Amino acid sequence: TYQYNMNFEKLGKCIIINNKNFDKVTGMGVRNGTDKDAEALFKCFRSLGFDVIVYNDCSCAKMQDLLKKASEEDHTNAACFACILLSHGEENVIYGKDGVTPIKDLTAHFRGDRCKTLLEKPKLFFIQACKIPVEADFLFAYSTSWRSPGRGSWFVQALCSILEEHGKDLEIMQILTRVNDRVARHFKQIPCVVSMLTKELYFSQ
Amino acid sequence: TTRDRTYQYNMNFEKLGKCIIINNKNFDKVTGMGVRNGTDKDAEALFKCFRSLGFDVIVYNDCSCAKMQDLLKKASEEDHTNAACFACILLSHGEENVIYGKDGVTPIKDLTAHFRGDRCKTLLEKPKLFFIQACRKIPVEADFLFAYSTVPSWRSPGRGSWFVQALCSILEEHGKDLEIMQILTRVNDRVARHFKQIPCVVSMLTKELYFSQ
Ligand SMILES: CC(=O)c1ccccc1Sc1ccccc1C(=O)O
Repeated sequence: TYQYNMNFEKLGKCIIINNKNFDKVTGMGVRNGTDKDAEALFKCFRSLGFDVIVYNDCSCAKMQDLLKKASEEDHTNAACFACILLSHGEENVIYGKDGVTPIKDLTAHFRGDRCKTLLEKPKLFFIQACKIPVEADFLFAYSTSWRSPGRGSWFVQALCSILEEHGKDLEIMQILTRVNDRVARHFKQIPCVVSMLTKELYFSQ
Repeated sequence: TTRDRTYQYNMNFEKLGKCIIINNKNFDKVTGMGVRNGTDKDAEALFKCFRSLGFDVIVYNDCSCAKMQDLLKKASEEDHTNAACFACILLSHGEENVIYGKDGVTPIKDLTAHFRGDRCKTLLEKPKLFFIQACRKIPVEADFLFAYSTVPSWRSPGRGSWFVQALCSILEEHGKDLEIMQILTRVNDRVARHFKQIPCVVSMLTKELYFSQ
């Protein structure tokens, strides 16, 4: 009644887009450490129960396509959908290998009006960057926005540690709030959660 | 499943805190903005909801941009040492990133910046709540929460706002026993299935926020 329904066959798909290397025309540096971030995210979100797939050094057209196809799959037997973006990024925009893609554009494939099979289900985007309305049920968690080369992103280690420890007994906003705290206190900038959720989200039934 | 309750915000203070309501109904003609019929009724419900919670509520009306900037700056300079939190509620016309005074637009970011950690030493580690109905070493930005009436928004000349009616209902039933994100989530659901619009919460809180004990 007050939780998103989790009585589904699978938890859902998790697309991790991992961008380490960038083109000539972009002029942005190798993000040393994401292979430690993405690998940790893979275990976290896998241990949660997501069908995780990692995609490396994506173009904008590829990210767009990758997400468009994802949105076009059938999610009837899924509880939710997760996308994780590791890249560079200016305000309101993310980076492929071959330029810039707006984050609005990636998410738009999943709005209530374009992906009937995810309607009334959580759509979760995690971004770290160096009768029903169409915007309901999205959540964004940004990190801002700094990456360590040997340990990873302050944000990723906290999110992963907390998820391994409390992924099954804490609501999504609790988990994220404790991530906000650990990033501010232990490692100076803070993450940001944007929530259009309409129920509590637990990763268990 | 369900939960009960050093992960919470400290509530052991004399006062819960200030709650500043800005009720902009009437705009200079040169702005081309129209009277916001219904907003008096919103500001009333809000004043009662927040007083009932424990807030020292103050209501300002038909404010200019300089007035809005000044009363916020001065509030940021008061001594909040004995308050658990702070709240501001903006009712006005709005556009992307901006809010309307009676005479113009002013960036929402400039209004909230007065309360950053480096500029308001006495609300440090304390939640700073901003509720915006705009019909279209510590990180300095920590412990802010923004609850906007819509994503980057209607109202009823006779019934009031959607958001406010919902927010205020949920605050009376559950304001003293639900966590702030639990409350705001339920408001989201009600503005969604009670009536073509969805509110939007931006949280940088570092703890859970309960308005009690
Ligand atoms: C970017 C953002 O989320 C934001 C939305 C509205 C108003 C100001 C902002 S910026 C911000 C965010 C958190 C804490 C303090 C501030 C500030 O510096 O006033």
